[PDB]
Amino acid sequence: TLKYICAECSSKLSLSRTDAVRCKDCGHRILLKARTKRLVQFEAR
Amino acid sequence: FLKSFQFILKRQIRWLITEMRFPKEFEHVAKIIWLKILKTINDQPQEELKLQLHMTSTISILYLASTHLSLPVYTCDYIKWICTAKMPYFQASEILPKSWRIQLPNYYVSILEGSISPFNGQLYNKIALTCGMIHFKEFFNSEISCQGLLLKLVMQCALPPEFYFYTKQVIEFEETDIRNLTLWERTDERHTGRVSNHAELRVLSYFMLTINWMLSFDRDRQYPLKWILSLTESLTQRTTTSESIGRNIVKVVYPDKPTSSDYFQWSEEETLEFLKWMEKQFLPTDQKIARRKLYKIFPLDREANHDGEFNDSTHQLTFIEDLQERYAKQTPFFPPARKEAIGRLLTHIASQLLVDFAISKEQLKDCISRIKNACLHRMN
Amino acid sequence: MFEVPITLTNRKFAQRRKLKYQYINYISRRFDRISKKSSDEERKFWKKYEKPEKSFEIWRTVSSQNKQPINKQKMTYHNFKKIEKIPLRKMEIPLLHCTKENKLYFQSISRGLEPLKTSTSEVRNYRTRHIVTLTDLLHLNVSRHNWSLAYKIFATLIRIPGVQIKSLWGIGVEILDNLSNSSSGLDFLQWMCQIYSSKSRFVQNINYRSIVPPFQTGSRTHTAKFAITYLWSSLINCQKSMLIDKISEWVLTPPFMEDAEVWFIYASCHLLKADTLSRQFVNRDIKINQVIKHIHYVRTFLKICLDKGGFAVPSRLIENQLKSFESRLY
Amino acid sequence: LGVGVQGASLYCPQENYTTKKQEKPQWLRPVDDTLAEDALDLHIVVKSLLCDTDAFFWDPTVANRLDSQYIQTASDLRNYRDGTEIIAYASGKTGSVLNLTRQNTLHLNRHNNVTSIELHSPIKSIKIPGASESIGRRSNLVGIITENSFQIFRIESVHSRSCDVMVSSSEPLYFVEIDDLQVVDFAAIIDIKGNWSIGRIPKNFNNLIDNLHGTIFDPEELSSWKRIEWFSHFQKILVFDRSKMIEIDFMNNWQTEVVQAKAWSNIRDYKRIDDKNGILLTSREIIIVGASESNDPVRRISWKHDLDPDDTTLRITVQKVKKPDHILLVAFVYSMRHKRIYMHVFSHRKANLFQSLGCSTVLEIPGGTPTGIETILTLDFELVVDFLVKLRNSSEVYYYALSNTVDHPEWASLFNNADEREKESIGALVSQIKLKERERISRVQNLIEHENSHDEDKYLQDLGYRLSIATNELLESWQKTKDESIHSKLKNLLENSDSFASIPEFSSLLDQFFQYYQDQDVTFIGFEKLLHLFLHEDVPGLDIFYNKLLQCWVLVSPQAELLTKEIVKDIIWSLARLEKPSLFEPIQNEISRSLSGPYQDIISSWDMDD
Amino acid sequence: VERKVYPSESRQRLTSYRGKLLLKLKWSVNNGEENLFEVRDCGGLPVMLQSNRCHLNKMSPYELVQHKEESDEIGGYFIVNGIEKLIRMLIVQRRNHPMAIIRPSFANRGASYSHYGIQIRSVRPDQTSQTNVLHYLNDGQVTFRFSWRKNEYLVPVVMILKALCHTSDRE
DNA sequence: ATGAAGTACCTCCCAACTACTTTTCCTCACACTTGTACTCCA
DNA sequence: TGGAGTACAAGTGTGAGGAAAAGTAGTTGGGAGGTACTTCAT
Repeated sequence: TLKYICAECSSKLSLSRTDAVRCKDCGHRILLKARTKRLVQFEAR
Repeated sequence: FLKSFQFILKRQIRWLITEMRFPKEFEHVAKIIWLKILKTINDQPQEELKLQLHMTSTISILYLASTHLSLPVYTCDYIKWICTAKMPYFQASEILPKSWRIQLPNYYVSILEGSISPFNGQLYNKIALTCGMIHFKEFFNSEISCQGLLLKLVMQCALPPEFYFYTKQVIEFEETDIRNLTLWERTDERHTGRVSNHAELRVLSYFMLTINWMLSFDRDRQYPLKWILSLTESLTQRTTTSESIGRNIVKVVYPDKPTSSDYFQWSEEETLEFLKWMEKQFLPTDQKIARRKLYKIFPLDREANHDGEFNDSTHQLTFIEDLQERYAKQTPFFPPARKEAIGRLLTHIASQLLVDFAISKEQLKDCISRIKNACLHRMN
Repeated sequence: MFEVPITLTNRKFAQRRKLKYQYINYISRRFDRISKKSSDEERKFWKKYEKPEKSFEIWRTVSSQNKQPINKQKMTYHNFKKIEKIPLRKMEIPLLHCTKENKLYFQSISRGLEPLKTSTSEVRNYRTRHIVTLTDLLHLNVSRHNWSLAYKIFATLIRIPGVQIKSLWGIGVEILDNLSNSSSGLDFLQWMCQIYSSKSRFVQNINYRSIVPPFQTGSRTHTAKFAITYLWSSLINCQKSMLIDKISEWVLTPPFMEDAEVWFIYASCHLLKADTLSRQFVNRDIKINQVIKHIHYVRTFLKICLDKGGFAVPSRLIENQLKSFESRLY
Repeated sequence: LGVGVQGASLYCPQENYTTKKQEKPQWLRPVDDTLAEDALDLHIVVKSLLCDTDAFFWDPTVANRLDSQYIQTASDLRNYRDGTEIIAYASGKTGSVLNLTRQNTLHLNRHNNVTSIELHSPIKSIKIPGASESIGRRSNLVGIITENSFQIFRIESVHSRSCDVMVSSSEPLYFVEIDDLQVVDFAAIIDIKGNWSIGRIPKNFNNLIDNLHGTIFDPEELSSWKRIEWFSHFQKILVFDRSKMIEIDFMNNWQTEVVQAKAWSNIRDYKRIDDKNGILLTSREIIIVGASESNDPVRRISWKHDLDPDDTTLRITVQKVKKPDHILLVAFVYSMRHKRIYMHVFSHRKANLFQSLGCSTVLEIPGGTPTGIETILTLDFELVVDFLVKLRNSSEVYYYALSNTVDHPEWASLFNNADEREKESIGALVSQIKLKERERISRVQNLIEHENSHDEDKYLQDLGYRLSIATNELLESWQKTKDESIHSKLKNLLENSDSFASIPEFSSLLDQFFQYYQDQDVTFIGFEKLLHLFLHEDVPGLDIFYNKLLQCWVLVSPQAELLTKEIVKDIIWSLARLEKPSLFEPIQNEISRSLSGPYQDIISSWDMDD
Repeated sequence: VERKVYPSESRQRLTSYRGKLLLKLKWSVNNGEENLFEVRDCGGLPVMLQSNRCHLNKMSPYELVQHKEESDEIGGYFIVNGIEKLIRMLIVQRRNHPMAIIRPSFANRGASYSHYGIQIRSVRPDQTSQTNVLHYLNDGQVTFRFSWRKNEYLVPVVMILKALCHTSDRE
């Protein structure tokens, strides 16, 4: 289950098609994408 | 329309099997009655067929299934289970379809939801049509169980049970082919018959004339005038059972008649259980944050120390025990002023009976005129 | 008995109000020529009068330049039967399109004979029929000094779909008079002024149905009745909870340049602030010139209270409230 | 003098708050909130009786058909005896005639002598205005309005030995102008439908309108409510409709529209308080107590309160209650559709500083609605008030005192005809059940004499064997009439079926007979899961169905027993619908009706989805 | 619902941090017998950070942290379409003091103009400037220069001086 | 009687609020006539 | 006991009156910069 985060009230929030791009608890518009469990790799340098 | 109307009919029967405990044969009886009216829609000229369905008709083919199984439910216990919103009648479209709602036309869904209650005998006339639309006669056994109707109307108003047999001797007088108070069929015209042809209705004016003639021509001086005033005020008295408070809901809905704005004379406790009923009205009935915040400032509960767990054993008593208050009230059992007190009871027994059966004052007044004037035309 | 918060709409009421103001229009223009010699039909009607939008009735001061002589040109019976027959000769031809009870209604109301049936009393909608039941028990138990039961009614009233701003804020004295599990009574008027803050001009041409200005909406040139109730509340609630600078900033941010009651409450904020600090606990550098500002705002906000419209302050006594306050300063 | 006014208007509505404060830092509630504090104020009636005697609309012109006020005739002027209260009401066949002291309750005089003068028109408006308190006297004359004329009477020289009220009259001025007139005031000042006039009252009753007048005719005011009152005795009048209030000085040329109430409200009622400054106005949606200006007595718009009801037939009465520091005003609005009253408490003080307290409401007697409520002045925090009501469509005037601490003819006329031939004819069918119940009080008592008998156990064994052969006759008649695809009696036996009075042992006939059919061709309904429809509770057993009914008619019947036996027997032989066929019958029928409908109704004939 | 926008929201949106400009008119016809007062919405002009009209005005370093700013947020700049811009200060002539400039490009203006001249920069109480140069011609004539719209107008000095007040020629 | 020219004030923008028809419905009354149910005048 | 007018049982033709939910017609609160036009003085 992919989700997002409201930038204002910090509530985790998934979003579907035919939805207003808003938070659903506060009415905030700016709504940043959370990070999920996914493999990236690095040299330890 | 039909795929959803049957589904609202299916959900109304599925309530009665679960909660009012009508048996699992009652589900089958209604399907033939639904299939015989569904075959009726077939036979019409299908272009501008103008099919006749209403929400009054989902009670009828639920009442046509009631007397064929010969159940002691009556139309007083259909006008009550809808007005207290127990089975899906009012707002029958608000929760049921969930997809068919938006792809149905507006006119077909306002009919399909319970916008009004049936009033002034609108419920019987739909039965009289539906008994003519399908042939309920000579395919089913239209014998109305009128004996419990006398028994319930004994228990309605807490009279001695001699009235049960003072009535049934009158019924066995004024009836052609003494038994068989049959449900009336009408398929010929659009005129509602001014006979009061409905056999379930004729029991009332039988019971209204029985309760008068035993008390007016009281030759035995058996029923004293001290008892009459101890019967009227025992009956004209407000109690807080589960069954009378549901009858307070029915007095709310019907606006024309007097004793419809009767809620001013309620008590404290009769209002709390009405508001405790109100938690069964709201369940049938992006800037939603305003109501989300207003319901937070007005929480629906009691704000502290509620009435669920640590309340009592019993405050609210059942239908059997307020009778035992009414019966133990009318202990004295051993004239121009007598008949004035007779009409105290007759008025209070009939105005009680007028809201419980959804008819006008003249709908019952005409039924006195087609019984009393037919009882003496057959006598003399 | 009481007023219901329902937008109730039926063709039979929309017939008899359309039939009435149509007949009103013809006898108006017929009278427009008789006194001279000696397309909704209701949207046209209200273009003549002024809807008050502050009050239910557009009141006037009288001993002023609203004077007018007595029009001693009266009406008599001959002049009235001739000025009504030409409307009714043209009014009878739409009377074949209406329902018979309205043709029964329109004849009787044309000769006096006010109606006796209330418009909410034959609705039989089953949902309005419990709204009429709940509001008549709500105003009854507010009247019957019974606040825990009127709250249960009011919480179950706002949850029915369709209710309006009539019942909403006025008899929200229940939280104000509960005071046990209270939401303070001021969290609700802050809710009312957050979502009903309206600044659209009052258009006055559209027929208003079910929303009415002088107690529940808030347009330009008319502060909302709950807005100035919120300001008188949160100043007494500020005083009784002795925070004064919070309301002294929240009133600062709107310049309502129209009404003066919002300026007097502003003037009264600094007055109560200068009242409280004028004790000084002597029995002293900044506490002298801190009070002298709040004396000065009261003298500049009461002055701009008086340049606006009618809000009669007792300006004489307020100057004596402050002239005693500098004596504590001295 | 508080602060929150508009000048042109001045409010204090339904318990939001006040709109004022002065912030008086004096440790004495530093606020002059327009809503004073005290505890509750309840009103209890003290009921009495004083005396007595298309329909979708109502008439605005008929206002009061009774009156009662302290009056002062010419003899009590000269004499030191002063102060008598009379009652002038209407009566007659169509209500066409015109006609006292309180000992401990208010009642009609001991001599009970009404001076019933009679008129040749229905009586419509009965009122006196009364007089001012700075004139030294009270009025002695009443004015009435009828459909033919306009008459002024005068009470002259009330008596003590005979309680005799002899009157005079003024001459009845008819319709010179042919339009119905509405309201009289004195303080011959009349208001016709549109135009008003001033008259000169004579002092000789043994042998008219003055020559100055005006109108308020608005063409688009379809109601017929007109109204006139002088304002503070300064020859300034206030003329009304349901749309606007006009102030007219007839002494100059001066006329001004003060109120204009077209947009959302309308002016309902207007009663002139005997305080010559403060006068209460009833609009719809608001109660206004609009007083007089200090400088020039024209009209001041003072502290008003939001009226929560909404109706077209509301009136008002107001009564002053003079108290030591202050003056009270209660304001009773009443309606012709119901019985509820609605009040407020205002408190007038010295510097025209006056306030509000709240609201309360009390009921009446349930037959009729108030067409008239009238208070009693009583010659002049334990809030007391008295008044007398008069209900619509009844002509009995009662008496009430509020302190701080039905057989309709419509049900009776349907019966009871005066046929001497058919008098005993109704009693003849009564006489049938005079006997036949005494038969069945002993026909069943015989069965009470046999309790668990071997003669009744033989009879059930005769019963259930008579239920048996008719059963296998009935089912096999259905087996040959099975394939029809186009009914349950258990009353096939006919001898008695009722010579057995043992209700639990009848269940042993009833339970055993059901076990004998384990295979198909018959179905049976229940009697414990289905008998709960009567007692409106959980009824697990049919014996305790009987046992809670037997303990329900203990007091009402002589010995109460065999009735309770054979009601239950009459139920089960009415709830004997036990012969519905089994799984083969309706399922082959429900498929049979599904075929005659096309493919269109097949998918529309489908349960079992959610 | 009316909400309270903070400048961290206006950077994420990449919009301006605008505050609404209101402006009430006076439609006076026939010299004040009839007036009309209309408060007109004139758009939203952008607002300098931590000024009066910012929401970060009277605010603590603890609250600047909670409202998504640095704890020592300095302000003094506008946010215009996401980009933070500021009005550069300038160096102009000191107000209200007649300077005594000589300048070679006054004889490049006309005939017989000297290079001599007095220049004053007069500011109004609403901080609006007005510069008046006072030339010297080689005739002995002295003129008075100003710029009204973008044009440049010259008048003799005794036409001003005898219009300012009632002057005897010896005064 | 034109070749050029600044101003002809056009346009070139949507949405939201709150009202008013608009879409077929379904419900019936509202009441007609000759016989059915009695009493005046031979 | 026979001969005619009105009281009422008993069966039958006309549209009209009444609901709610999609869809719609006016005043408003929400924003972008040149293009296009028909003349008139020399």
